[PDB]
Amino acid sequence: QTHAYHMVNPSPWPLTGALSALLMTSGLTMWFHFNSMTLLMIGLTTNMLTMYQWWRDVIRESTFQGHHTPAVQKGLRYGMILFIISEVLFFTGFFWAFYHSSLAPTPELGGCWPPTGIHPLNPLEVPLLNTSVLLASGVSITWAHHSLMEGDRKHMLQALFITITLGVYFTLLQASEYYEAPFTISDGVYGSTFFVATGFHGLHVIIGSTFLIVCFFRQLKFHFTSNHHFGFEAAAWYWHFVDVVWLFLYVSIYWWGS
Amino acid sequence: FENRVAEKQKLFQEDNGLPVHLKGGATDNILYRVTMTLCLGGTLYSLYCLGWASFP
Amino acid sequence: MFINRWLFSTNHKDIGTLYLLFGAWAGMVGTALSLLIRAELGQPGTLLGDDQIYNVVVTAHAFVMIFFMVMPIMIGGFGNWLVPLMIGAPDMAFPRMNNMSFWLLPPSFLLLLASSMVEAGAGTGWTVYPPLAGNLAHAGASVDLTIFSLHLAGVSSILGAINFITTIINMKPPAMSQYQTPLFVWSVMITAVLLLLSLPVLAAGITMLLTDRNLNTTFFDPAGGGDPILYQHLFWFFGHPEVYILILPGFGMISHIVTYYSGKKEPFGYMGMVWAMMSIGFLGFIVWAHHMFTVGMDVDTRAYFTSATMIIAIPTGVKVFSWLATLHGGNIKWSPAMMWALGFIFLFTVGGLTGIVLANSSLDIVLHDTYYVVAHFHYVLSMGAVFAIMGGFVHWFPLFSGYTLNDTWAKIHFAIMFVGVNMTFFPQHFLGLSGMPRRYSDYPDAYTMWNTISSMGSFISLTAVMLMVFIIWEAFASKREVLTVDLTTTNLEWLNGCPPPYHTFEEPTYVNL
Amino acid sequence: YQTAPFDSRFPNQNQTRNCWQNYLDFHRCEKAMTAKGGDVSVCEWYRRVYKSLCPISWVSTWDDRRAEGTFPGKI
Amino acid sequence: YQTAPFDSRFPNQNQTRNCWQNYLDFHRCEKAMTAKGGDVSVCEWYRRVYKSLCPISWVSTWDDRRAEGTFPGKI
Amino acid sequence: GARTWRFLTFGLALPSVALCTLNSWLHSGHRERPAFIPYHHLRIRTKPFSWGDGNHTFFHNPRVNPLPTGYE
Amino acid sequence: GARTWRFLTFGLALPSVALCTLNSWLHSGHRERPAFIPYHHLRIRTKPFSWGDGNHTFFHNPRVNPLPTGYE
Amino acid sequence: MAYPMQLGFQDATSPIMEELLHFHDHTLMIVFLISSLVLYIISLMLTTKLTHTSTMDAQEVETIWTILPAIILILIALPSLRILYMMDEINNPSLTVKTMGHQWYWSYEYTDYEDLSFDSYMIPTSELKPGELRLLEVDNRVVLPMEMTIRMLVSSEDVLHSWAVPSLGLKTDAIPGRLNQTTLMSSRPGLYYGQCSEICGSNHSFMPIVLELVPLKYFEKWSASML
Amino acid sequence: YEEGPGKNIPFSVENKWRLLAMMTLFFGSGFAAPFFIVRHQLLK
Ligand code: HEA
Ligand code: HEA
Ligand SMILES: CCCCC/C=C/C/C=C/C/C=C/C/C=C\CCCC(=O)O[C@H](COC(=O)CCCCCCCCCCCCCCCCC)COP(=O)(O)OCCN
Ligand SMILES: CCCCC/C=C\C/C=C/C/C=C\C/C=C\CCCC(=O)O[C@H](COC(=O)CCCCCCCCCCCCCCCCC)COP(=O)(O)OCCN
Ligand SMILES: CCCCCC/C=C/CCCCCCCCCC(=O)O[C@H](COC(=O)CCCCCCCCCCCCCCC)COP(=O)(O)OC[C@@H](O)CO
Ligand SMILES: CCCCCC/C=C\CCCCCCCCCC(=O)O[C@H](COC(=O)CCCCCCCCCCCCCCC)COP(=O)(O)OC[C@@H](O)CO
Ligand SMILES: CCCCCCCCCCO[C@@H]1O[C@H](CO)[C@@H](O[C@H]2O[C@H](CO)[C@@H](O)[C@H](O)[C@H]2O)[C@H](O)[C@H]1O
Ligand SMILES: C[C@H](CCC(=O)O)[C@H]1CC[C@H]2[C@@H]3[C@H](O)C[C@@H]4C[C@H](O)CC[C@]4(C)[C@H]3C[C@H](O)[C@]12C
Ligand code: CUA
Ligand SMILES: [Ca+2]
Ligand SMILES: [Cu+2]
Ligand SMILES: [Mg+2]
Repeated sequence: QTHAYHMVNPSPWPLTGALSALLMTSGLTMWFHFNSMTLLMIGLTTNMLTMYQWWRDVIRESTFQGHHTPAVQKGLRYGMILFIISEVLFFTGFFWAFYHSSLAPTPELGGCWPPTGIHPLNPLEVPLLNTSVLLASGVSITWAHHSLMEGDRKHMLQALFITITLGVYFTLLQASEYYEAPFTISDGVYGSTFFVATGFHGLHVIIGSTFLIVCFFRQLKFHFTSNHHFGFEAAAWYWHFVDVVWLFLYVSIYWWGS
Repeated sequence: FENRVAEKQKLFQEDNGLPVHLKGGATDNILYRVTMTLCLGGTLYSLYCLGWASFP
Repeated sequence: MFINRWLFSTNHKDIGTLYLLFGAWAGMVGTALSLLIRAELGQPGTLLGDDQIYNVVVTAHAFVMIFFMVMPIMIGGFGNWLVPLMIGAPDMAFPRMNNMSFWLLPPSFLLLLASSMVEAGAGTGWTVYPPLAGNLAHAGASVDLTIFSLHLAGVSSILGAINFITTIINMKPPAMSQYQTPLFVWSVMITAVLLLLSLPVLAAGITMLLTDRNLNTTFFDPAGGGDPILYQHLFWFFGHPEVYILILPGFGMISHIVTYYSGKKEPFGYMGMVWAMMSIGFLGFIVWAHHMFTVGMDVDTRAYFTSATMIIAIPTGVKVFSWLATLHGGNIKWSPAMMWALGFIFLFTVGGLTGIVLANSSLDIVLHDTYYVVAHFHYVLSMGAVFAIMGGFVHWFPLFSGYTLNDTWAKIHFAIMFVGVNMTFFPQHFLGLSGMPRRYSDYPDAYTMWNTISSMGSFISLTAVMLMVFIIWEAFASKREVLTVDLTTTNLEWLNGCPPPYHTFEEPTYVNL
Repeated sequence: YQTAPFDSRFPNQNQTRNCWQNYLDFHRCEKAMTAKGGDVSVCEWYRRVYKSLCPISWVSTWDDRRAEGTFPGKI
Repeated sequence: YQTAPFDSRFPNQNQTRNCWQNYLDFHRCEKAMTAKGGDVSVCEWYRRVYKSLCPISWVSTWDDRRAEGTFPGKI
Repeated sequence: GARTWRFLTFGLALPSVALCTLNSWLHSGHRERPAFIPYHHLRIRTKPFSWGDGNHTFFHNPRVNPLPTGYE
Repeated sequence: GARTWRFLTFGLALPSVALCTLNSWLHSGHRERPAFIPYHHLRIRTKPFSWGDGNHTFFHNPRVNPLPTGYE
Repeated sequence: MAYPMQLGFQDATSPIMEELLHFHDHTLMIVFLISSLVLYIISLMLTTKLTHTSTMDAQEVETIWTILPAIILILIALPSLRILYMMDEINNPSLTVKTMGHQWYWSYEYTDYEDLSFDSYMIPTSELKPGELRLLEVDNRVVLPMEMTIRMLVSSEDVLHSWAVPSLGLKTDAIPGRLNQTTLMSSRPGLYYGQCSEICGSNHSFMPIVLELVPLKYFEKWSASML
Repeated sequence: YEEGPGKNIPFSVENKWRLLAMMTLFFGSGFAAPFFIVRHQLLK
């Protein structure tokens, strides 16, 4: 070749990923209808194996084999931005459901929001702490980024460890909130909008945290150069996305919706 | 820890004709065989489940 | 080597070939479902004796034609084959992710055919509105399997959109601006942006339906303070962009075919064609509630949606008139592909105009949920998409295969298909104006004559499909290998021969400033 | 009284809140007129309007819920 | 009746809306009762509460404005 | 620079978290649960849940989450 | 690029202004003025204005702006 | 009702259906002309040996191609929106009737004065009286006064349905938890038929609407008999 | 991998009659499937 693009070795992971999607969906069906978790656990296992080996291979291709020229890296930047945009529009649908229900509360609710019989969480207690935690994690991940660019291994690792710690703290606080909440997913459209929107956000916090942990271990193994660290940049962009979605949830569901 | 990236560059650039998913050695083969066996077996199981669920 | 090549592909051409084979098979499924619809409607009284089965057949017909025939053929097949070739790129940006967009479709299709095989199927319509699609009125796994089919199709197209947008932005020759890319490449980029933005909203909506059915949420259940109409907003916020997704790559292929067989180096008014597609894409996001004129929305809302909808006719008319102005002064080659494209311009125009009739909410009160709507979309979508696909298929078949079609057979095929689709769908306008509802297994006796004629037309189109399979067989049977093709100076996809080597543009093109 | 007249508060196709508001108004008034042993004839306009507009099954469900202590509106 | 009880609708230092609400409630009730020729005695609670809470000059100004046709609240 | 973002991390961000932690931990005591009312818009059951006895939510808390028939 | 921003100027921005100009155009023409009511929170006069007779607002429109004593 | 070999709308029974007929005639003339012009121009482009294959300037013609369609759309939208705002204008109905959709039949409630209600089921083909219409008759018709403004309120007790009567210009979705309003005014006595117009499951084809329009005096006698 | 006409496809065109069998099974399976699904639903 006399172009700078990456001709990828033939790979089984697209097919294993597609089959993992079949097993997870047929598995959810078999859990919801036929009282059985077997297909679902095979699908979750094969999905995790597929993601592990696929992203391992991307590290092999880039850090170990040198395939990520500037042109390839520019492609991956566009890819991650477009992926984040798709995730924003997914959340938009849940915000639309929330505002539809809350702005025009039906007679069944008592014609009010929150509905009769719903006792919302105090937004000034754990939800405010959760806000301070994710905002703080946006500051620490920016410190990590600058440490890496400046060639500082020790301070990149300390800043990234602090970011992950705050992500875990948010997750344990939210798990505690979930358990303590006097309303449930079955508490009409209030519970529905609350748990599905914050639940998908909590999933994205766990995903984002897992991505940062992958970056932590790659940094421990000296994979990143001071100039070339797109996995770190992508994890940072994703993490900022998770923060911003939280700020919109906090203002919309916890504060305005109380 | 020590920077061992040069040693991994040498392993993954060896002229042995292996595709990148198998180039780490025997462990890659084992993990690939586990993954593909679970996917194909799982898929066969999902078809049996379809057969079962298609009748009262 | 076979498994490595066809199951483990990282090659844009082979993945395009898999998409074309997948879409052609799906088209047979969708056509069989369409003939079962028309066999039931061919005579008054019941044929199937099971109107839930009729409703399942209509629902499956739509999902198969949209998600498994049109989108895989236009975007996965023509998109993967042609986009990299037309910009001199060595592959897609994400050649391995590309393969996963393909392999998600067979499992997606398996979930749809599981929906129809368990319980009494999903007899919901392709809109899947609650509460009919909920766990009381559709108890059991069928609707859940339909929702999961759409999740896998959705992920396939979202990842494919990311791949096409990145490829088209990042992998052109450094001298080539966006305003030096062929219109087919523009049409795919714009389709991909619509997919990226619309499919996540559908995914949110059908996920809510899944949780209402299985986790005791009440997004769409008034007993919990939910609203069935919220589902409709989320569905159609996706669904209007979806109908432009279905036609845009067709518009791109038509621009190339009309230009090629007019003997022109270029389409008339290139920047107006780009403007028109971007305008259609943008306006496509602000019109969705014209699918909801009878649900009880406010008069000012109906006034806004009527007006915004009619605006789409302006950029659309620029494209129609630009195709006509590309013909103008041409040395016309009356190839079978040109016939498909001329058929497209006329039939698309008829269906677009019945769309403008429906845009008027006042009249839509009387035409909504009637055969007038079915007539509209089988002109603009069914004939538009199908005629663009058939034009593209017979034009680019020799590029993909290395073999020529029999042009006389291909013209016979066009003639039969033109008679069949018009005999099928033209009378449905009369059925709609006279008030025959859509989604009906049987009809008052007055509607018999036009339903009889429509069903007779459906058999004519069947004869065309069967002939198409024979024509493809005859080309591979005879093995006439391509020697020369004209106009390669303005059709880069041909310049590496027929078929092009597995790896093309290993040495990139030279383009200076 | 023939039927419920146009109400400028509820001018659009969706009349749910018109039915609901007049049911609430009738029951709030009835409770005020019984809570001094007052007279429920004062509440007649609201009764005629909700009876005209509200589906029988809605009225019947709301009545059952008031009797159960599960009516979610304030009376 | 000694004075206006605590009202959970108006739990804070600013009692302006409490005075206003009870003045409106009294006059809305008095209108609904005079109009059928029913008994203004059913309105008495609202009267006692607004008289307890509302400055004399506010009530006087609001009365003048109702007589003038310039009262900006809905009665 | 890295120095500035570390200064913001330790001098602004983590002190904020410490103060919100103190705020939360001051109001962490259990609130008295409200009387049970079998409202029809709450405790929705259109299909049994796919776990336990089908009638308990996934993070059911006996102290604060009544069943359709009331507190356990 | 300049080419792209010109395309947006002429292909989106000015067509938008033309559509909104039509919309405004169509909904213009004077609506009937409301009955005058001498509301005490409107037509405020705590000090005469520093122009005219002290009682006319700066862009007073006789057709739609009553004085404290009503329409002119 | 529709009749065999019908090409257009059912004859108008209400002033707003009349308006829609005139509006459709106007819009269809435009559809015909534009369809015909495109077919004609295709034939004109294809029927000459004369050629011009060099680059053509598009700027001048694109003004015609945008301005002329813009004018045409305005000429459709003006009368379109006039009718829309007429079918919204405040009227004094003299009667309110509710209809509730069910799987698979309609119920009607006339609760202005007495609690009158009844179910309306399709007459099965095996039970039709000679000369009665397959899939269109019901056991209990919606008796209404002619030449009077009637408020119809539409809802559902289960899934979505849609209450339609083409000859009156009427189609209003029946949504559980929602009360949708439409106005009905018949210029004529007689029987006026419609059919459920939102897919509601297996018997969607089999839950029709029949209005029976009679003079006020006969409507009053019928109401009184119901007691 | 093999290059050129008849070599860039996952099916053989070496023999036109074997090809006719494969294309018949391929398109015929797709066309038949809905008829058999309807039969399956009717037979419940
Ligand atoms: C792309 C979309 C598309 C296509 C192509 C078609 C094609 C056909 N459709 Fe339909 N149809 C829909 C989309 C489509 N349809 C949708 C969305 C609905 C609404 C469902 C609902 O109400 O919920 C619907 C509903 C619908 C109804 C209304 C049913 C009812 O309301 O009860 C009818 C009635 O006759 C009908 C008939 C047909 C017929 C006879 C064909 C065809 O037979 C016409 C001829 C076309 C072909 C035969 C296709 C040929 C193409 C190929 C075989 C691919 C070849 C591939 C390669 C060359 C690579 N379809
Ligand atoms: C290819 C797919 C496709 C395309 C491109 C379109 C294009 C348009 N559609 Fe259609 N539509 C569907 C597929 C499509 N539609 C489907 C599938 C449904 C039904 C969904 C369901 O319910 O299942 C549907 C339903 C649908 C409805 C809902 C009707 C109802 O359910 O009651 C409406 C309402 O306004 C609408 C309008 C339009 C308009 C105005 C266009 C415009 O974009 C058309 C513009 C084109 C032209 C006007 C022709 C060319 C222009 C000229 C030659 C210039 C001169 C013209 C004038 C001055 C008018 N369509
Ligand atoms: C702590 C922070 C984050 C934690 C994340 C959640 C943990 C468990 C499950 C994880 C997956 C969550 C994602 C969102 C899905 C739905 C519900 C999740 C929100 C949640 O956890 O909600 C809980 C209920 O979970 C439930 O029902 C059951 C939940 C389990 C079943 C969910 C199955 C549905 C899967 C939907 C798949 C859709 C995928 C979308 C693909 C789109 C691609 C285009 C709330 O508990 P509760 O007792 O009702 O109230 C508390 C009372 N004290
Ligand atoms: C079209 C938009 C442009 C506005 C230009 C036109 C008018 C004058 C200039 C405006 C400057 C901006 C704000 C000043 C305050 C008031 C003017 C507000 C805008 C205006 O023009 O308001 C008009 C009133 O103007 C009046 O009183 C006019 C009063 C004129 C004297 C102004 C007094 C100046 C105040 C001092 C400014 C201090 C700035 C301090 C800066 C910070 C330093 C630390 C409205 O007309 P009307 O008849 O009441 O109603 C319409 C009925 N048909
Ligand atoms: C218990 C846990 C439960 C949760 C499980 C669910 C999933 C969790 C997954 C978390 C994601 C981990 C992603 C790891 C990616 C590692 C590979 C990587 O980062 O690869 C990098 C490229 O980036 C790239 O491909 C970028 C790759 C981007 C991947 C983006 C991933 C977001 C995934 C979201 C999943 C979908 C969620 C939707 C839910 C509804 C490699 O380039 P560099 O870094 O420049 O290195 C090269 C230098 O060394 C040279 O000097
Ligand atoms: C109810 C349950 C149903 C759900 C079914 C789940 C569906 C499928 C199973 C998913 C299995 C995923 C396995 C990992 C995929 C990793 C893809 C990836 O990371 O793709 C990358 C490209 O996309 C990029 O960057 C940016 C994009 C990264 C995307 C990662 C995958 C996301 C999958 C789900 C998200 C849907 C979106 C949510 C919003 C709707 C890399 O591209 P390649 O061509 O590989 O390599 C190119 C080489 O140059 C690299 O060296
Ligand atoms: C390497 C490839 C992977 C291959 C996959 C292996 C497939 C394993 C077969 C086991 O099948 C299981 O049998 C269980 C017992 O027969 C079922 O239990 C369930 O069904 C029972 C029916 O009696 C109920 O008691 C309960 O719901 C529950 O225990 C369960 O559904 C089913 O999965
Ligand atoms: C001693 C070791 C050196 C790493 C190296 O340069 O190889 C240091 C450098 C940065 C350290 C990490 C950072 O200080 C952040 C964390 C500090 C915690 O107190 C222990 C874990 C923690 C995650 C540390 C583990 C380990 O001590 C690291 C990894
Ligand atoms: Cu009821 Cu369709
Ligand atoms: Ca029949
Ligand atoms: Cu639309
Ligand atoms: Mg409808």
